[PDB]
Amino acid sequence: YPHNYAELLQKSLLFYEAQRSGRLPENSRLNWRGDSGLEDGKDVGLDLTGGWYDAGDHVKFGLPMAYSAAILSWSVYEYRDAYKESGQLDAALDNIKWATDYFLKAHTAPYELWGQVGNGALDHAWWGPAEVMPMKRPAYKIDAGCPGSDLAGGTAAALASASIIFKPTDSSYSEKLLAHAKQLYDFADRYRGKYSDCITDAQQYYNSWSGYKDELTWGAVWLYLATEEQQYLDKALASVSDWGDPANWPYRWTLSWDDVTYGAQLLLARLTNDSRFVKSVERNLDYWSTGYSHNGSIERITYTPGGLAWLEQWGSLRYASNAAFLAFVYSDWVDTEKAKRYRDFAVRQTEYMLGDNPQQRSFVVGYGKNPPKHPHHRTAHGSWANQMNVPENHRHTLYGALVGGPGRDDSYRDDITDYASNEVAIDYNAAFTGNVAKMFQLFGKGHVPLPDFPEKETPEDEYFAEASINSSGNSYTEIRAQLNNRSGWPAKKTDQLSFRYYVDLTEAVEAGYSAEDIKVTAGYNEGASVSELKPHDASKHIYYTEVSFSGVLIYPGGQSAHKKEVQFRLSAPDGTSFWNPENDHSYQGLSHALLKTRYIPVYDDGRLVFGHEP
Ligand SMILES: OC[C@H]1O[C@@H](O)[C@H](O)[C@@H](O)[C@@H]1O
Ligand SMILES: [Ca+2]
Ligand SMILES: [Ca+2]
Ligand SMILES: [Cl-]
Ligand code: NA
Repeated sequence: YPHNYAELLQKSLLFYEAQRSGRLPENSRLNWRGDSGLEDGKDVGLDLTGGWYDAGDHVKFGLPMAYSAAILSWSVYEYRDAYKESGQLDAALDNIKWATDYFLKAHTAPYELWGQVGNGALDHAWWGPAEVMPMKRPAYKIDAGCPGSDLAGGTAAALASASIIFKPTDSSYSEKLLAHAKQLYDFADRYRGKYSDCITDAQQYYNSWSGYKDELTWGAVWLYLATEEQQYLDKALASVSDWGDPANWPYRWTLSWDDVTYGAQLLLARLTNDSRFVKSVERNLDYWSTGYSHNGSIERITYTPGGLAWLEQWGSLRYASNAAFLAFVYSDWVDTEKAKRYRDFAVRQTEYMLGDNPQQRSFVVGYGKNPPKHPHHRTAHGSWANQMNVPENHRHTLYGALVGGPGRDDSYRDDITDYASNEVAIDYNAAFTGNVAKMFQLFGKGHVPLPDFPEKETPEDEYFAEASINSSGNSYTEIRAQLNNRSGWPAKKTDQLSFRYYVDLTEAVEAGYSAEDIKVTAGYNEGASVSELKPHDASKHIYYTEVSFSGVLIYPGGQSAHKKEVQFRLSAPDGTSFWNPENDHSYQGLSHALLKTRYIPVYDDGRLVFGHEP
């Protein structure tokens, strides 16, 4: 595949735009996303709208969100020129500001931080698009009486890092980010604890496995980079004493949403050249690349036969991308032979996930050769039936998403239910986005992004009636209709849907009758009101009944949620024999099987959204 790293970086940022919760701006690039989570924080009297959905679900998990914004800001701090020359600096700042704007709302008071919106079990029990979520979305906080030094520390890092990269274009937003970063760090430092002991729902999804000692160091050093005030470098270095004996610092994992030791020690290594950090960084990167030499033996992470450094089953590419980012950043600083070995490791790992692998395919949705088609993502899939296999293919392309990837034997299945293969997540793309920036710096000369991308897709039929003839005689027609909301461009809740069924009364007028002699009556009914005949075109004796489901919520969120049924009969007086459905507009093409018809127009709040009037 002819790689284009400006296009790739463009698409990675587009993934974060697909993860946006809240009210979306009118110039949003993704026409299949709409307003969602508009009531986030309403149960606690707060505007907590905005921010990112974590993955293919709709929980706003604060700890990996803070991590993701921090790593995204980190890469703009290291490679601002790459972002600029690829045309992606504006997009990168705009996407990071979505996250940091939300952190500013969540940081309601200096020692109070809202850290989750959405309950994991309630959110994950339902499969559908963000815009029509039907369940309650409770908000959860840490504060001084129930703290979270990891969450507060990591969010402080996100704000402090963002404050640096925003200073050139928006100094007063930078200063606001910085001021909150200092407050959140003091919260994390003064009130010690794991956030998942206080937002207990988080234990089941983003448990604080590593504790908070790494985020305290991470938040402090980012504050030092953002202020150059010695007090924060001292605090960072002092916090490192809680890491224990430097000879026992862990090195077999990597930078992740839970463990930022690897990021903090790297940053401190560049600032101090202290052997504690230099050796710990190189232990980790040796283990990941050519092997860590214990003088005696060589210790190395598992590699797949295809060449992927493979940490564990879930998010294997995320982990290799995370390691490649540390390698890239360290190899831009260190002067030793390590710099070459680590740089080659990072390039090779990045080339693997971009297509150079035994599957011969890109693992980035919408990019490269044979990319993943079924990422585990509710809104991009666009189900109206609360079913992962309906529709059989995704309605929307989730451009830029790095999927979980292969197992330790390079095996991989592009299947919406294969979570280990096809999970997508904001933390998955965070370091990866920076690596793409680096790949553009290294190999992207003359690469330009895609103009006016993506093109808006023509929607499928989103609102429509399926209708059938119950029976029809010489004095009546009885219709069965199911009114559908299968919206996806974007999905939308509708509670003011209606339709009109049109008839021609010429044969009635010729027999000496009029619309006054036709009675329209509802039978089996799921909350609809059925009107008597109203004129559409009096000169041609065209009339319609208005069938209204006013106040009934219909939405693409389940087998029963997406449709409502009404059966209705149009009756001439009993014993008359003039009634003729064959010239009736909305009778055309109907059979006795329920079937979509374009001749029963559908309306939402009075606005025509489907079908044709006579
Ligand atoms: O299980 C790993 C262990 O390996 C030993 O060689 C180290 O001295 C320990 O610090 C470490 O915990
Ligand atoms: Ca931690
Ligand atoms: Ca007729
Ligand atoms: Cl349902
Ligand atoms: Na497909």
